[PDB]
Amino acid sequence: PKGKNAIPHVHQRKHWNPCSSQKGNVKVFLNQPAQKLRRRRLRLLKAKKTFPRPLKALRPQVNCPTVRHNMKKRLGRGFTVEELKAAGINPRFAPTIGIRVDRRRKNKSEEGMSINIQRLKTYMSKLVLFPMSTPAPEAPRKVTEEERTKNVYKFLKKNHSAVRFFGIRRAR
Amino acid sequence: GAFMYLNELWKKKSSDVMRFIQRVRAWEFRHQHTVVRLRRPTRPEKARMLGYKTKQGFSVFRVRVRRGGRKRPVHKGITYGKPKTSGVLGVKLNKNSRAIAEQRLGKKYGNLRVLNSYWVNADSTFVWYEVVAVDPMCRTIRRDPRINWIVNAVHKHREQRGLTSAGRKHRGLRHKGHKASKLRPSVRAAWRRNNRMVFLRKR
Amino acid sequence: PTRFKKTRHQRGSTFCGYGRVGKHRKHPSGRGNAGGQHHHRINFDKYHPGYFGKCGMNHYHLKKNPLWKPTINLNNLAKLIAKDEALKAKKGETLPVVDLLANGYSKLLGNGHLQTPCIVKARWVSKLADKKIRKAGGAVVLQA
Amino acid sequence: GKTVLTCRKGNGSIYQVHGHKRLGPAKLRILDYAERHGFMRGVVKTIEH
Amino acid sequence: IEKKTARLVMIANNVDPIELVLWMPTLCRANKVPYAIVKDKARLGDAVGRKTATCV
Amino acid sequence: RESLRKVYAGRRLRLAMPKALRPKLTRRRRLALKDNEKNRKTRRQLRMARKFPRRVYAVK
RNA sequence: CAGACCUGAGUGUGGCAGGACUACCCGCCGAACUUAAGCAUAUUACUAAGCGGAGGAAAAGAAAACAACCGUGAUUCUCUCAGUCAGCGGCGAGCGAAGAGGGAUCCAACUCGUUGCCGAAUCGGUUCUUAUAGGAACUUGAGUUGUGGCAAUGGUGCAGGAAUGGUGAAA
RNA sequence: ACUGCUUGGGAGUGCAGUGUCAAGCUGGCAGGUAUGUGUCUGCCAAAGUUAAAUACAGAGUAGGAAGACCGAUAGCGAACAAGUA
RNA sequence: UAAAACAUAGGUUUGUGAUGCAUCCAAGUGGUGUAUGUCGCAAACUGAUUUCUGCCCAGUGCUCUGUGAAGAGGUUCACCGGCGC
RNA sequence: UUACCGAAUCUUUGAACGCAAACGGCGCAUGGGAGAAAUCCCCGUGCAUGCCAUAUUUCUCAGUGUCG
Ligand SMILES: [Mg+2]
Ligand SMILES: [Mg+2]
Ligand SMILES: [Mg+2]
Ligand SMILES: [Mg+2]
Ligand SMILES: [Mg+2]
Ligand SMILES: [Mg+2]
Ligand SMILES: [Mg+2]
Ligand SMILES: [Mg+2]
Ligand SMILES: [Mg+2]
Ligand SMILES: [Mg+2]
Ligand SMILES: [Mg+2]
Ligand SMILES: [Mg+2]
Ligand SMILES: [Mg+2]
Ligand SMILES: [Mg+2]
Ligand SMILES: [Mg+2]
Ligand SMILES: [Mg+2]
Ligand SMILES: [Mg+2]
Ligand SMILES: [Mg+2]
Ligand SMILES: [Mg+2]
Ligand SMILES: [Mg+2]
Ligand SMILES: [Mg+2]
Repeated sequence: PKGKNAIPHVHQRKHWNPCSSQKGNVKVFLNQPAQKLRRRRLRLLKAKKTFPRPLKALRPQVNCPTVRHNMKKRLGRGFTVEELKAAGINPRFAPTIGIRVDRRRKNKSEEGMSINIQRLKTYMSKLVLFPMSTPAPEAPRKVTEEERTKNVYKFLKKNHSAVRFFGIRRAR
Repeated sequence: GAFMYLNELWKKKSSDVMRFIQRVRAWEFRHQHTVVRLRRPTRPEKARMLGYKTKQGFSVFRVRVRRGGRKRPVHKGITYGKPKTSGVLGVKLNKNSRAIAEQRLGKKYGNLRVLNSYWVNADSTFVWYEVVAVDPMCRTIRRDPRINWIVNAVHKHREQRGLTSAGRKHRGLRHKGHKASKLRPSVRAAWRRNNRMVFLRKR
Repeated sequence: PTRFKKTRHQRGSTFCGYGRVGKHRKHPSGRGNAGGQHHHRINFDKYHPGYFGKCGMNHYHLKKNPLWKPTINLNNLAKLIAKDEALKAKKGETLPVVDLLANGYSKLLGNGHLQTPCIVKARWVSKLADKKIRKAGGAVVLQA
Repeated sequence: GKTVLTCRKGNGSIYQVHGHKRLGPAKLRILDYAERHGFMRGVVKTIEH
Repeated sequence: IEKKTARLVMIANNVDPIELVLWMPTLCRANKVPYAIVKDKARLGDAVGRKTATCV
Repeated sequence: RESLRKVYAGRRLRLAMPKALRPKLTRRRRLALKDNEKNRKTRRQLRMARKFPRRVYAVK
């Protein structure tokens, strides 16, 4: 630390390094490419092994959690019992025909619900069962209307302040 | 619902009747070996929760354990190096007493495979946990779908590896989520995972 | 490249630029930031003035996802509007509509001189953005 | 410091009683019923060092 | 006992953990089922052809 | 050995066989659960696997 | 009192345990050097050594999880979150994660106890069927001090394949 | 509660010891600042199994593929009857 | 460095009646003096004998003589719990 | 002869386990062998501890435990 240099915080004061003395804590990726093939061989080794069957089972369209991501629409982890019911599928039958199930999910909103019942209902059309014997909103463009009058900020800020000082306006 | 009666009768350990029964036992158990096999559990309803079944190849053992904290076995009680690492009497074993009783038993009798243990009694000096060892090579065990996992070699000494419910307790695994992230595959696994110096191949 | 190190230049010059006197040692001062409050005091105080101390309220278990409010200025809404779509945008006519969550922005700060109207569609707005955006004949429409 | 000799005698190593040639404990007869309800005559046989 | 279909019950006197049956007399007293304690689980045993019976 | 495998042939005596003649594998292959007892499944599972067999399928 | 049970022995019988390996992995144990320009908390490090245990991986795992969302949904791993306007800290040296997100993996889930309805339907052994069948008869032997069920395969036969090997080119 | 270790975990992250010791007729646990209280949200602990993706940081078995590596004072201690003399 | 030191006998002093004294041990119905028992044991000082060990107890050392209250609770205040002399 | 692998062979030991052990020692029981005027001698197998199961034609028992 002589000079303008930023204060360094290089956390390497543990014996991560491998020397005569230590078996180090190191994770190199030298086998990264080999693994990429291994998986690649193995997924291909698997799809060949189960030819008719889709490489990956049907999954729900779920909402992402926080405000940072609730706009995002990731693939989920198996359908709700209520979704499988509404699609008319049997929930313990569903996995056997390649539909993932998830007992834990709740359909908190009719939106994600109905996006999925359509999804299973769409999947069951495409499905061919050998006998034993992501949608989202978009907008175009429009003339501004009543929007030109109202300031959305004092609208935004009332509604924010309404919550923000809601506890402090009770005591008053 | 006989279990429901026998389970809440034992929830009143402090009741003077249950306090009397327990009294006579702890007396009775003091005059017995540190390990004692039972033809039956003292707590049939509790042993059965933990997977005991009155079947061939299930056997129960009452393993005694001295209570109180560990005294760290340094010579003459002296400790070397830093003052923090001093302290003989007050540092405690970082291991459960159901664990230590499951481990005493499973080490004495490698013939068997402990399934669980439960608290049985505890006088001033001792605690008694009755372990439910399974015998891996009893045919009844080998052939029962509910239990024959224990036969698989992966569980040879589950208890010594802290896999039993007691050994998961002190191992912190009674907590999912943010209360056991530093702990979670294992404290060791958590350590590798955080202390590794990953070198991405192209960085 | 080892070729280029001045290790390789001063092969032959006995002290590798460390000096005949005042020899190149090890840790002539301490490891790392040692003596930040002592013999390197003049150094942190000159360069890293705020380095020592505590300044504010703690926020135990900070969750930055809830806090995520990235901003785009009025002056930068051409980045989102298609240049082709944006071609004719009279304030009294039809306007390009610009969802900002789609484009990864949350608040709308009202910086420079917007002059081409747009119906910006965003979670938050500045006092000056919704005003400017209206005066241009556009309109923010609140979303979440 | 280093272990005091008073403390080392407690190891009782070199510091144990000899007693190879000791005759055994020199005690009274076991408190028999005969002691408690009569007497036992024993003749002294030999006085040893 | 609980269904009170029982019209007499015979708790055994001795039991390995009396806890198994310790509650039972209070439970018959509550359902107002007649009950009796009797000397040995071995006798309820042979009476039922089992080598021991905690109850009958 | 060909005439003691003959003396102890048949299930009834195969447990009584001298263990020099008993099929040595590894200590583990012998102590491991056999498929005969390995593939055992509880009667409920047995039924809930018949009721929902891994029916084959494709997706056009 | 004959036995009966309970408790406990002694043999016979059939088994297992102990050792090795221990890179990785699981449990406990547990330093100091070092760093802090001294040094005790700290750091090294929840490391080394020490003890005990597994397996081909292990451990983990099916929510007493996160979030606070338009909500997600076992575990492990990974990239990132993040050397962090988190946090710990002689708030010093230093230490330092988690949710989310992309992904790998994933036709991944189940079982008891309990509850309720039954109540030996169970198990072990014997014999038996070309079979120590998930079959059958038989057994007081264990088991109602609660096995088990319900709801919340074995025997024999053929083939192909794959895989290993064996063979096999030009000039 | 106390103690002790532990943790980024901060009026407690996990744990252990000891004391104490619930609830399930406004249940219980989590909701990262203690307390009492009221809402709401997720969960349902103290029993069990469980592949794959992961480790092999001084292992083995049987093979294989390599190298901008070393080139006999180098590379493993060991290119050799080397953990040998 | 064979002494003048250590030992030594002799002297004194201290602890101590086994629930003991000294004392080992990580730990125990563990260990040593102790297979002992005050003519013993453990601890110290002095250093044969003869002779004598005066004065000082100031210092130092040794010895001896949970329950209430407030609070919504966390909590807080209060009362009881080996020293000094 | 080479290569491989199924059948075996695998001495003394070693966890080492019948008891020991600077002893190539010594047992008890079981069967064999040679042999010999049986005693000796060689050999095979069993014989450690702990624990679980079992006594399947249900072994023998012990307790001023409980009763009858
Ligand atoms: Mg020069
Ligand atoms: Mg220079
Ligand atoms: Mg120089
Ligand atoms: Mg210099
Ligand atoms: Mg100088
Ligand atoms: Mg800060
Ligand atoms: Mg071992
Ligand atoms: Mg230092
Ligand atoms: Mg180690
Ligand atoms: Mg596992
Ligand atoms: Mg597991
Ligand atoms: Mg998850
Ligand atoms: Mg650390
Ligand atoms: Mg049951
Ligand atoms: Mg620490
Ligand atoms: Mg529960
Ligand atoms: Mg060389
Ligand atoms: Mg002298
Ligand atoms: Mg004198
Ligand atoms: Mg004097
Ligand atoms: Mg031997």
